[PDB]
Amino acid sequence: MATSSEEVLLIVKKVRQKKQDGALYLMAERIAWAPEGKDRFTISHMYADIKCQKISPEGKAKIQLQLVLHAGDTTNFHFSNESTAVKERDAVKDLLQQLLPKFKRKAN
Amino acid sequence: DDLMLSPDDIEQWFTEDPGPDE
Repeated sequence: MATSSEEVLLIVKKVRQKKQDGALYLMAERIAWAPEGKDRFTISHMYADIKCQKISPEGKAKIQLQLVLHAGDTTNFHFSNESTAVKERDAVKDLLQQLLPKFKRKAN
Repeated sequence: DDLMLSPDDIEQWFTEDPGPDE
């Protein structure tokens, strides 16, 4: 954990989080985000810190995927990659919904 | 919000998991 000693499950690109373009990196036990062309992740959340997950449909000028944490905080991920947004939006959702039941289990 | 955060135009989701909290 913390260090780059974990495998990457999914690498999403041109993912804008908080109006800034970066990349969405899915990890074995957590989800992280880092701006485009960067090596230092700015956001990191373990699948056990995620309470709920929502998914913003197509139709907007921005496609999104958000994680509602038990703390009340919410991390909405905007897939601004015209070429893989929709496709990666599902890929992340899929991995998340599949990983969540493995980490999410503590009556909270 | 205070600035131009995500809720600038966002809360039209399908909340994949809005029930279980186990």
